[PDB]
Amino acid sequence: GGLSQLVAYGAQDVYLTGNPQITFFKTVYRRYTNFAIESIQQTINGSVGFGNKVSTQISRNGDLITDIVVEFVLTKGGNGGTTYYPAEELLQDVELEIGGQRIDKHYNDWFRTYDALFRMNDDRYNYRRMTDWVNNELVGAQKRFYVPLIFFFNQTPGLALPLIALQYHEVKLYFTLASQVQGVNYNGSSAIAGAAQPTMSVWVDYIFLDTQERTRFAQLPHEYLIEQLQFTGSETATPSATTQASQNIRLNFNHPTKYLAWNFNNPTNYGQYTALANIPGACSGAGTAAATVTTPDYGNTGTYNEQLAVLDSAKIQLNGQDRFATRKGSYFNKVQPYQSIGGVTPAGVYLYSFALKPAGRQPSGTCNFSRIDNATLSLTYKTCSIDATSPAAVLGNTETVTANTATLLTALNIYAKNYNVLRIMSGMGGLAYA
Amino acid sequence: GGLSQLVAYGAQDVYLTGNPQITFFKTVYRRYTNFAIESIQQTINGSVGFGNKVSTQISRNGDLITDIVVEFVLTKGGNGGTTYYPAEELLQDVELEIGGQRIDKHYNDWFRTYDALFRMNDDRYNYRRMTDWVNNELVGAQKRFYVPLIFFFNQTPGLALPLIALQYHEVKLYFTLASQVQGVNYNGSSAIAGAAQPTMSVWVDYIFLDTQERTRFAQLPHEYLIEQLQFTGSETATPSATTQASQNIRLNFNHPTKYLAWNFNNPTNYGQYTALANIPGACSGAGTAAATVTTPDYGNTGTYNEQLAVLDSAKIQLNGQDRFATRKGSYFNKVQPYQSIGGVTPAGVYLYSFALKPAGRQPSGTCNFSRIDNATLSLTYKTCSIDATSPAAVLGNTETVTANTATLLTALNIYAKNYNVLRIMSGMGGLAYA
Amino acid sequence: GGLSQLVAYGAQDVYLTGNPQITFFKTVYRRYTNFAIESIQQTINGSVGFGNKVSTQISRNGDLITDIVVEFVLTKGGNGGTTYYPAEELLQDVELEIGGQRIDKHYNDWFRTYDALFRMNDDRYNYRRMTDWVNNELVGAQKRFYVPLIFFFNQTPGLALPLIALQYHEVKLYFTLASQVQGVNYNGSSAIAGAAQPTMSVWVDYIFLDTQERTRFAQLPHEYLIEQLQFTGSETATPSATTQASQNIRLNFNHPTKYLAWNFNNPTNYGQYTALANIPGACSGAGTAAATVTTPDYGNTGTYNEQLAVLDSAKIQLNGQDRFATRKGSYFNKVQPYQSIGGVTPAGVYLYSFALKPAGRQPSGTCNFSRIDNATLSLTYKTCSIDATSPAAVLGNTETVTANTATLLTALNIYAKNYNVLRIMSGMGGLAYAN
Amino acid sequence: VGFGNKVSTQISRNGDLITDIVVEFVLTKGGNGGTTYYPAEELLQDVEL
Amino acid sequence: FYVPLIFFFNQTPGLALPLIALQYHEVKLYFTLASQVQGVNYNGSSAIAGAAQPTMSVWVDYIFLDTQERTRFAQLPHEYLIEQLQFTGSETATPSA
Amino acid sequence: ATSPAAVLGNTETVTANTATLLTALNIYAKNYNVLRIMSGMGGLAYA
Amino acid sequence: PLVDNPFSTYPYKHVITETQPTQAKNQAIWGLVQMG
Repeated sequence: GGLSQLVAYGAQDVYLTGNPQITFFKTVYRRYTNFAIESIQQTINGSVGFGNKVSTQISRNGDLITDIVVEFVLTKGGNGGTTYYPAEELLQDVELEIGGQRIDKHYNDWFRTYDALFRMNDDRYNYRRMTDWVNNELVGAQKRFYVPLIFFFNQTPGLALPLIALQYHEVKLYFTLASQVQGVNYNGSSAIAGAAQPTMSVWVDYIFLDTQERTRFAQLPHEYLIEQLQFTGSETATPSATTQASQNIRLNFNHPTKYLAWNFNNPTNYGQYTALANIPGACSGAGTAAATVTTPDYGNTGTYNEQLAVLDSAKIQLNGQDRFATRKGSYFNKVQPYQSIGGVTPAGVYLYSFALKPAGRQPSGTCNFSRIDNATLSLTYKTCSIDATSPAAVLGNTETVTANTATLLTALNIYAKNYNVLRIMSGMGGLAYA
Repeated sequence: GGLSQLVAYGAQDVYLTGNPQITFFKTVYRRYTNFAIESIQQTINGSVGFGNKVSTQISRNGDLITDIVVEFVLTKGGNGGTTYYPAEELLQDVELEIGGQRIDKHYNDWFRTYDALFRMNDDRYNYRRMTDWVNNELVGAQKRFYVPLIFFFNQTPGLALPLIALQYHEVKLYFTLASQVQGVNYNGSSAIAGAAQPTMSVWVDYIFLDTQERTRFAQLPHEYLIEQLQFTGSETATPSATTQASQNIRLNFNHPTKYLAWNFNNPTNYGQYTALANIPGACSGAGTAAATVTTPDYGNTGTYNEQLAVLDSAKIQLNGQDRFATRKGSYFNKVQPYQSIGGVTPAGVYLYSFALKPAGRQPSGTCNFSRIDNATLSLTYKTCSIDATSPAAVLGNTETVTANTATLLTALNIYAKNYNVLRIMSGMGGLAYA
Repeated sequence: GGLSQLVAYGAQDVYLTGNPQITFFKTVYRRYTNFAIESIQQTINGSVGFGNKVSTQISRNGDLITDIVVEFVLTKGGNGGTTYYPAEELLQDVELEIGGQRIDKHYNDWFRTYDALFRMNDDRYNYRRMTDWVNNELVGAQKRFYVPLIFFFNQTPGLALPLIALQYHEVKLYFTLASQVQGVNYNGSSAIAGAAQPTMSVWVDYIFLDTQERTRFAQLPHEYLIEQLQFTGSETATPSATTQASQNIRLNFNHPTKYLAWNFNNPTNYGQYTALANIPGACSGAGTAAATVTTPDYGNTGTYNEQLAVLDSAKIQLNGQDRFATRKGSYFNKVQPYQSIGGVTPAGVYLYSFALKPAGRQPSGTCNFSRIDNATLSLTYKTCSIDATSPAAVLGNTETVTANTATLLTALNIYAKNYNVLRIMSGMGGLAYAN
Repeated sequence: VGFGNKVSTQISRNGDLITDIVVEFVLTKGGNGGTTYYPAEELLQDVEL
Repeated sequence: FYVPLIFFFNQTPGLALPLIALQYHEVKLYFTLASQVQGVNYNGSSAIAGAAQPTMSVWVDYIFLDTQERTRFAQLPHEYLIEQLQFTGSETATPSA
Repeated sequence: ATSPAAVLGNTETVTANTATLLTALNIYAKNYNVLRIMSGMGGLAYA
Repeated sequence: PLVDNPFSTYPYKHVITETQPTQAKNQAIWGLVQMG
């Protein structure tokens, strides 16, 4: 029985159980402060509608804030398969400002990129359920969507923003709503007659602190090591059926960077990071007579089909020196996520981490671009000679080629997630570094 | 290369690497008390069978106990698609008693609710494999099921029950077996002629300690922070096709609570937390001419499609005051789990946490219901006007409505998980608070 | 609102928040040593090709090493559905050598068994994406595969191998490539005409330490607690329609062990741990006239249907004594990993843990086989009476029976994952324990 | 109690020391003479102390 | 039927198990009953229709000691030399014609 | 085995063709150990 | 921890002060209800 194993003891056990330090059969729980959480609706100023800019000022109902969820009500302008994360698309961007200072700013594409790299398993599925229609809903269906924000204070209570310690500074969220959302008010370039304007509401989760903790937050200075997103849009050295396009992109980045992330995309179709093709999930009508490689199956815009991705290879140069040996696009798409995050990244989305664990909150190695005169991302594209309308050509091809619909992925989005210091003192706050 | 990153050092990095305290590249593992684990079968008193009660005393074979699995052998009384988590359904409830004191109790519905909220990804899939037939098994098939228990000591080594320190008190498990199990001995209300009675066995995983640790457990007092389930069943306000029914349920709960959870269900059909409809998986024969929207596709009983959920909105009141602003049923179903657990919750199952992390062992904010003279859960139901037999109506509808078949969701189960302390001393013990 | 809860403080809150020790709203991150990670391509000696053995010396391109990823380029020799983790199958094994001493070794089957037990969810899927063709690719398709290694230093920075502290020892990786890979150069036993030889490249991720940290690593002695794989292949007592075959296998294992793992398989078909059958995915052509239960649907080689698994029940005997009561094979397939790992294990793969958390690095309980002179794995097989070509028989059967085709699972692989100590001193290193 | 069942007994303190133990079984013949062989012994598949 | 057990204490009073000296330990006998018994519920491989399930009763013969012997057993430590049975099953290297 | 002449008139080194039905082998060993009883509890001296 | 509540901790107080066989060392009796 179990005793027959305990008796099997000797020298090789000393390293494991001699002079024991711990047990596994008794947990010490740590007494904590007294607090409560409440979801409080914010007032949104400005007219809500497609393409409009609206904003909200966070109220002082509680002492600290964490989670923020933006609610939207959208309706279907067509049947299942016509939308793709439409609430994520709708929230074109969100800017976080404290005391008039920009702390951070996210874009719909960032939310898509972030999700592609950092969410997973049922978290990812539940996420999709909060931003899209995933049960084959039909035209006219109404749904409330919830878009969680991903600012540093929205990911951990550990970085809760001490609004209580910001007595003289207002905190605002500026939101841009997309001019168009696929399958909601537009179908490709065509407007959808009768489309409703979205209903919007912003909820902020407030932490109510008891007397001793509340007093300390209100009076003491604070420093937080927080995350920021750096982002610029670039034009892609568009692939050609005749050759391997190449490009050297100066990266206007600064600060200790945890990771870079990027994608190539068709700016017309939100979330399209791959070339279209006549294979079952790669285009509108794929597999039948009506198939076209000019329009995606929006409900299946994202894919793991690497052959439709357009990056052959890439490397990052620092001041002219390769930071690492050139690796294939597939490294950045499949391996980096394996090595550092543990989820699965869809084709067309790439990651390169400078951190051991980029998905966490503890710094684990950074590349400080504020000390790098010239940071450049070098890209080599695949030859776009594959006839996208022919599965034999799409599915039986080689490593270095892609579909001719790859020429549509003309946009390149390069992101860098970095660490800065948020300092709150004597009722004011903002960041230490520019 | 890598060296060119290390040199890119500046003021911004002081908060990450100035005055280094730790490294990432050298781990010292903690030495621990030597132990062994043995899985030992208990003798079941009473009589195993449908509708019968059985019980067992946990033998003092080892020193501490953790994991417990109840095994069942069930046979299929019909084909694939006729059962739904039948081993979970069969084990109607389990009561944990120490020295005659009730410590805790779980219910088949709780196991289902718990699962819906806290298990996830492949943990959830494997769980389903251990309680159901998921490979399209056919009538007459026989299978060994394993139902892990979910008492506080069955979740972590950290709460191992110090059976050795409880000499004066027996530890017993009482198990109620359901009178009927769908697809095993009954098909809806109809008994299945020739159905087999279940075979049952209870296994306990025992921890064998070394000399020094064993002695300390036997002689020292122990205080284990544990979690308990509180539960009562309620009738729902009759959902109606004519209006939005509402209900105010007194929250007859006590103790610091990590979270409340609830579901609405059809008491006839185990696991049915939503309405049925003529859309694939939403009823027997759904999607075709033979569809019956009053009979579920048992193998696909649950769903993530809220359109079939019955709760429009809800709030919790404490002493008549709002705890938080009214939020939609979809908030409790999708967002609370996102924000606090990270999994995906099936439609019809709702969660409201008071804890930052309700899925963990460590307390992180609680609602003390022993200090709320009159807590109430306020529920607003959807209008049940949708013709369940017409996919156009079922799938193209609005946020505030549901299926006419949602009026069958007459039962409501409200659960709460709280924190108590199990104290053991001088060979005896029990919970510190009632 | 939140305040009406906050204010309702009482006696039962004292054990949670009285004399508070921690908060959740002020995380202070630890300061750490500065470092950087760089991917370096290794030079592989020996011709890479099917059946060849090649090797590389880990280059001296940094101070510590962690991840190792082997890249391969394979070309489909047939259509979608004809391959199963072919890059995993291709890498037959990898042997880790330090100072000329064998430290560890992994096998293609182990990679499959390991994955079956320890990877999960989207990690498992992404893993599959890096070793197989998962988009219904067609013949002639070319893909680069990435097969990460699973040596102790490839799992955590904490066990990075200190090449910097091994100034006098070479560290080498020996790679054996399979003579055949299903759906790439062979289809069952038949060679595929025109099949290409694989391209291969080995990548090692190097850690560049700062000056103070590097110096300490270079000069100080180190002791690492590391995980090794023990493995031998055995003959499965032939399963049969007429009876319940049984077998007692003496286990030639040593060292503190976190867990045992095993599988039964058809050695012809990589990854086949279950019987073939005419049910969807269980054989080539299953569900139609061409269904043949002599060949698997390679793209769906594995399954979660225990009815096709051979093992009925098992126990482990130590020094002649039962270590635990005999449990069903399904207990070792589904419960063990539920309780100890948290993922899902496919049919035909079994686990028995001696550890509370076998998937981790912390030695949370071990069985020391160096103190167990007579360790035996005792196996009882199911009766192979079910006609694999008839779904009614395949799917409607009883707990103690399986497919007639389960008789083909003639190979048994038994693994043990144990803990040893890798000591490094004065520029050299090796293991503390031989047996 | 039944065929294939697993049962157990705890010996209570009904005296000071224990010696002989006899397990009684009541069985019927499912066929004629010549069909059984020490069936109560066969029935007692095992016993663990 | 009366099946005697053959554990060491079931063969001689000399090894009578002193239950009163075991104030903290239970003594249990676990039994496995055969799924089939020849000529009772099965005839070779064939089940016998209508076969009855067994009735079971376990009888233990106790020794009652007078005061001095009783006291010594409860109080004194004891060392019983006892028998144990070791057993494993094997596959027979089945002979052939 | 079906022919008494063959069954009963045979040699030392041979047996019945039906003897191949005896496919299971049971090996037992009876040994000594010591059952110690002290302070209300007991057990065997050797593993 | 453990603020001494008087109405909530009454059954736990009844279980802790309940009599148990805490004096059965070397005492030979025919009782002993499976004491641990």
